[PDB]
Amino acid sequence: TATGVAITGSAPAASMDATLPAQLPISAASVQSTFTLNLKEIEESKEQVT
Amino acid sequence: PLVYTPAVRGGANPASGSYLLDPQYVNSGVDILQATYGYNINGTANADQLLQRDAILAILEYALKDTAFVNAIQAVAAGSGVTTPASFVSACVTKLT
Amino acid sequence: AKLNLAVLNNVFSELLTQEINRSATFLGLLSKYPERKSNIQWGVGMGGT
Repeated sequence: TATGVAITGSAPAASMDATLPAQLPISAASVQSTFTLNLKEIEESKEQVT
Repeated sequence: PLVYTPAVRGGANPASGSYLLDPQYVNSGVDILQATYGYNINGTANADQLLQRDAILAILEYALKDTAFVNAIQAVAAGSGVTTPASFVSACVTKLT
Repeated sequence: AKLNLAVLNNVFSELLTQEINRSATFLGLLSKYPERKSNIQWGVGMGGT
């Protein structure tokens, strides 16, 4: 703050800026997927598919 | 019970010590005034002299500009026992008590 | 992590962002001057002839 005081007056009150944090968490969850293919299907679909 | 402030806008309590009265127009017509006012020159004050000064500037900023105070100080000067104007200033004191 | 559970430290990034409008735009074009005197006195002319 910058207030108005007289010339032959005392000093004003104290004043100083302020800074603030953010904290924004990154450990809660996980986007995932599964598909579970067999072991014969990966062999027979190398000839059955054009 | 009075809350007077010096009536010029940005020059209320000067650090130079010379409070300059703004020019004002006194008969409601025709005359300019142009005063100044020097502060503490033979001491400072004894807490009555902050209050008499509080009314000297009141009778000088607001009263001589006014068009009804000057008519009431005119009607004192038309009294039938008011001559040699040190009896003029003592006849309005008996009014003001 | 029970070991590294209370021996953690906060290591704020170098990303301070200013979020205030301290702009003196009209003061920046008024053609400033010094004045070491009590008060400026100039004279305005009306007329009346």
